[PDB]
Amino acid sequence: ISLQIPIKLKSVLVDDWEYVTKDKKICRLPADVTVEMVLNKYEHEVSQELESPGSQSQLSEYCAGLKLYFDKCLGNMLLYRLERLQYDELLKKSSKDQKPLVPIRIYGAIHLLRLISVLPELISSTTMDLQSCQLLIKQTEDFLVWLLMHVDEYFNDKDPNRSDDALYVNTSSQYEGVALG
Amino acid sequence: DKRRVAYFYDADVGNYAYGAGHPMKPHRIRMAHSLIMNYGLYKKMEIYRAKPATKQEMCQFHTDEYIDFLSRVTPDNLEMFKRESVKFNVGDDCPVFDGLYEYCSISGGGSMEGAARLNRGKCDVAVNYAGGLHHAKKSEASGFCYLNDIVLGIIELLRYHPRVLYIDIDVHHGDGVEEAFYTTDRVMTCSFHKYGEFFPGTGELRDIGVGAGKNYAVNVPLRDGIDDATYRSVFEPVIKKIMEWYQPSAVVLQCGGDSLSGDRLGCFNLSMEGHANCVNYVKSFGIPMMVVGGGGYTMRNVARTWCFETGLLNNVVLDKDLPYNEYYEYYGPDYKLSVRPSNMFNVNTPEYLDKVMTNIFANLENTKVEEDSAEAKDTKGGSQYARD
Amino acid sequence: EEVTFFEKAKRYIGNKHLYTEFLKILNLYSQDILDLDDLVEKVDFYLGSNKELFTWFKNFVGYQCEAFGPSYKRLPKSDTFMPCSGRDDMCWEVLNDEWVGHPVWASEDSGFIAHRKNQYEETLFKIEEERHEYDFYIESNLRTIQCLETIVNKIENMTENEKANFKLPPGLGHTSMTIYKKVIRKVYDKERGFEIIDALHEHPAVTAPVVLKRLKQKDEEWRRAQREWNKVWRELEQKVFFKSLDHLGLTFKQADKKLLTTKQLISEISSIKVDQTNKKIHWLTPKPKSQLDFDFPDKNIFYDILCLADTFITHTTAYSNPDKERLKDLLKYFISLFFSISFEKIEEIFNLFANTNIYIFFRHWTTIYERLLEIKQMNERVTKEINTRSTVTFAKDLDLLSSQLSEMGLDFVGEDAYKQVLRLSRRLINGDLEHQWFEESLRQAYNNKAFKLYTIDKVTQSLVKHAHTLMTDAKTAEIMALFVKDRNASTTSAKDQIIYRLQVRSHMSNTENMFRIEFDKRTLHVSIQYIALDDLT
Amino acid sequence: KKRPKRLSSQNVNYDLKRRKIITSEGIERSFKNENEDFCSACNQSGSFLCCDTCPKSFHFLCLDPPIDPNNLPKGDWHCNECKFKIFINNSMATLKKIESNFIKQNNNVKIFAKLLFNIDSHNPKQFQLPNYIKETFPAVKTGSRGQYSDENDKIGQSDSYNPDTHIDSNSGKFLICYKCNQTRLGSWSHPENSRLIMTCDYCQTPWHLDCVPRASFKNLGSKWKCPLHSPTKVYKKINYKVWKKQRLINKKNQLYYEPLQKIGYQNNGNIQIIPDFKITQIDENSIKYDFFDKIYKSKMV
Repeated sequence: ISLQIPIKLKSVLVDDWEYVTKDKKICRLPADVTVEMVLNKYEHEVSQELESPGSQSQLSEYCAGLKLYFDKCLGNMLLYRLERLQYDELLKKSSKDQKPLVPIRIYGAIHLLRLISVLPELISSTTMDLQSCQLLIKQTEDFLVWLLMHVDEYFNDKDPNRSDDALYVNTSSQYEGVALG
Repeated sequence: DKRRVAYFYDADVGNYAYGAGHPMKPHRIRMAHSLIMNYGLYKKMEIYRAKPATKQEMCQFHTDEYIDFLSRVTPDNLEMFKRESVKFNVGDDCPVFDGLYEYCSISGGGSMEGAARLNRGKCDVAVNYAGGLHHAKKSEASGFCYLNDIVLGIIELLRYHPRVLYIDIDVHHGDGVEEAFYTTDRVMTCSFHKYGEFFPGTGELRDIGVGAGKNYAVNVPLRDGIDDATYRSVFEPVIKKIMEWYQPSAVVLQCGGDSLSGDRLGCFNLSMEGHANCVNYVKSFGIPMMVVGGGGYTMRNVARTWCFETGLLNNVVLDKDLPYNEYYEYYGPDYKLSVRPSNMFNVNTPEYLDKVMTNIFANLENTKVEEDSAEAKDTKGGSQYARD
Repeated sequence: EEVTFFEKAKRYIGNKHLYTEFLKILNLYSQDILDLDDLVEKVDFYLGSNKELFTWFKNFVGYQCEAFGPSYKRLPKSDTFMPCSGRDDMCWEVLNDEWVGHPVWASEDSGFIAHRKNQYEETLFKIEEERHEYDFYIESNLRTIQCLETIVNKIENMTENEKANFKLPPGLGHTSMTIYKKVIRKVYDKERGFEIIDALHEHPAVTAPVVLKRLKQKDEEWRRAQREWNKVWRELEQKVFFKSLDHLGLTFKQADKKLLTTKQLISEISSIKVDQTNKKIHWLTPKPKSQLDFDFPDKNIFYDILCLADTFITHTTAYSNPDKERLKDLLKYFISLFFSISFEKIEEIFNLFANTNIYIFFRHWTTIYERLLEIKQMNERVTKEINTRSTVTFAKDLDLLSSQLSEMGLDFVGEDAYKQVLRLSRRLINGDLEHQWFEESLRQAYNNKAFKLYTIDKVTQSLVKHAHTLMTDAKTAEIMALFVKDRNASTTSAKDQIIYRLQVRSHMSNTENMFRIEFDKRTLHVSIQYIALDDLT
Repeated sequence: KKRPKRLSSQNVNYDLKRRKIITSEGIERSFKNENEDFCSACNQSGSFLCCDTCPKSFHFLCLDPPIDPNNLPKGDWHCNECKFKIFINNSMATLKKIESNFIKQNNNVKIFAKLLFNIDSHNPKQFQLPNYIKETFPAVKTGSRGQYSDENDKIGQSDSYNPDTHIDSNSGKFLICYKCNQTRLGSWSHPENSRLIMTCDYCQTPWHLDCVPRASFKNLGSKWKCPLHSPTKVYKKINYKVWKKQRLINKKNQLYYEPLQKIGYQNNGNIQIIPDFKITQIDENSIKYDFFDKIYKSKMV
């Protein structure tokens, strides 16, 4: 069981780690792009790019499975201790609104990239069929090259110290005191 | 020349000792006042006592949750106080002591009472030694200061004055005031401290503010054991340049014994004369001046130099003789008003200071219940028996 | 000069990796990534010294935003949303909610450390903590005594009908809330404190006199114990405060041997020589012949060092008698010959080529001269300072003065300070001065400033041992003999020092070092030149 | 002559302590009658909670339900796999084939349903980088608590004379500063003439404390980076380009070299000097050539 990730994408994960732990930057919750939009753009783009030999069925099946996996795996493998209270304030600000909060509508694709990175660990820790595993690997690589060709307009490198929208916000002093205290 | 100076003393400022084996101590104010009346300075100086502040009168800079926390500080139930302690940094590095609420209330009362007395025009120099806390943040207790009374004093001065300059001359400079006035153009913050493996670790040469507060916050780093002559060289030209260029209407003086020769976490090597002649030079301009005190790890030395600062502000020269007071056992073997400088190495080079001068000049050449608002209410305080 | 600019830059940079970093910065501006200000501040640290090259670059390029420092980065607008009803519009426009600082960001998740202090400063700090805590206890207690005597004075002239019902709010009618609660928590039990303050709040004038009596006897015994603490506390403070004032002098007992060696002296002189030669190579091909110059403004200092020497002749026991006589004789002769001192009241240009032993001995003597110059220059201030010490009579009445050193006569009052220091150095040479006593006297007498003479016996012993090698070594005896032959007090310069240099290069070997000591009779000026390995090349 | 024996008093002992005078002398007759302390969810420390039958500790934030201490639930607290081991699906209705009928129930998400099932049988934890991401970037190493630590981060003495800082043990020569061509060791007779110097943590370049704006040494925090190397963050206003370098990669097959063109290559930096992340071999001639082309084409603009 081996999975490959392109080196630009691995650079995205390692500078995510740098911004979280060293540079003290957490993800911007009201981002203009949510993971549902990413998966919908994926599905329509790869449906309109190729022909229709029957791949749409398991395409939408993988899309829905990844949607509910990202719903049920947001805070169980992902989400460093710094953003746990971010998730907590999302849940209480939704509980005061009498609305069940889903991570799909508000979270960014960088956490999906984190889930893709730890996918080999979850796959090797479960008993699964061989053909389903190779199909999941093929769909993962297809999503990775789709992220490759749309790499410019999706992960825009911006400094949040001088811009309003940079898909990242900075840690405050009380944030540090309640997070790492 | 001759100027009326208001001294603000509270009988309960020292009644709240923070803890045992403890650097920060508000206890020095009581021997400061004892030396005030023991020197016979009350005949040419008026004394009033400031009232304690309320909940809403501390709300102009700090958050409501900070005020609620500082209202409900009790060390007895600290077991369950864990979300709010760390959020504002309390109990991890800065422990909890009883009677804090009255301490910060009288601190803010003295600070904005001095600001209001400066704004009204009753006195030329306002002295509030009971509160000089400068390290407190908007939602963080750091630098062992919980309420940054200097920020509310500055904005109360801005309620009447157009421009007011804040200065700090001791080590562990107050980053809270610089953070609070980082974007405004009508407020300028000056800092005289040291950098490099130090506790605050903030204040750079490139740190001059952003936005409308660009080039409106100067910060010069220093080194260990800077002597009196080099401190005069780093004080006087930048002071005359900042009076010529910025032209403030009021000056906030944060005197303290942290910049003296003897200190616990400090690194400076100035005596009483070096700490006082700079104040004399900045007072010779004749501009209204606010004096606050919130530093000093030693106790005898900071009490002695603050007594000398009051004596200088009274336009008299204090003798070296020390009379009898209830605090006479504190001082050293000589038992005189003499803060002896240490023999620290003067690593601070003249060329480094000169390069700092060129960078500072190049940065500064571009400058060219609320019912009780506005204060104006203090007790008379005409009968003290601190003389011995 | 474009075709020779990169060669000059490569020659100036020297190191290869630094040239690759320069090449990378060159690309960073050349790839439309860096701006002109970044290149300007890069060449500010790169070619700042070369003014001609910097002006050439500025003219060729054509050079005529926010700073955004490492600290105080921008917060999100989510934290700005905060009701804050006690904030008006002027507070809105003078204060910012999107900029906050925190020292752990400056530490880069590594923490902070404090300045290291010696043990005397630490015990002074701890006794200051004891004094603060104990006096705070006493004075908060008698403030509570004042509060209790005030409300007892209020209830002194009223009847039992209003004495039974005297319910009062917290604070006891004063402007403080918890000073009385804190002092009764300190003096009574933790669990009993709640019940006694409840009884005091809900029922005064019945429990107030008894707690008044208990607190008053607590103040009485507290003041008595403070009074009996005061004598020993002041005695410890008198001996620990001047130790705490001294910082470099505490480690000077080892610093005066660590920094004052041979190899450190060759290291210093070679650093000065290489700095001057590199600066001239950068600037101008001729080099100056004057560096590390010592001025001699006084003549009695040599007499004081001679007094220390002839006091130290009769103290050492590991040397034979005529060896001591010979070393004293040539030590006197060195002063009698070097500075043209024909006669002394205490006895009862020229070029010199020297090896490393005589060089470090001369550097030792110039260091001693510098120490005596620094204590002499400010001697005339401390003399009149100690002449009119206005003693406070109130401390005399309670016996508060520092009389630790006045019994046997170490006080500097009523006598010259420099003569007393000379006598103390002579007695320390005699070895019966209980060294800490001399250290404390020198600290108190001139305010801890002259730390350089704390090891006077040690440096005198080292200089005596180095001067003993002047005659034992055959080469040193030879060069002293030809220095006797060369010195004639006649106009023979500019044609005789070449043969001198040739013969001292021939007689000594390659591993020995050469030092040019140029002495001027007028105004007493000296020049020491490092000329090692320049003639045998 | 300190005497702590007889003048030690009776009411008060040595301070920063207490004694029996506050308990025995308090007469007032006026009232007239398995767990761990490592917290294996983020490898850090803080406020801990523990389960009775589980030896793993968690913080109040490192849980699937985020809980505050001010409103913590009463009674016993149990983890997710505690609910999966001693509770339902393993005590009663034990996990025989519930994965397959779960797949049948949840509308055939079987390519992800096994991971959905394994979500419940797993404790919540912080994100940790996978092992195969560590090998491709050798510059970053795991810290003590699990933070990002690249090569920017580092692993009488206290004042006074320090000539050992001016002397390098590699050759014994003199550390000449870049700006002023001096080491300025000074002398023991004039300590004030001496200037503090420091070496670089990357290229060992000597530097004075007076040339660059810097007060004292850098002992705690990130490595002292002299302003001579490639900066990690650049800024150009046009909104802007930040260009956070590439933080280097391994020597293995991921590193690709392709020296083809020297003029107008559009490599946007990230080059090395010789005598995907596509990097090219770059010499001095190419660099000066593209510079001269660039500032000649940019003078008139």
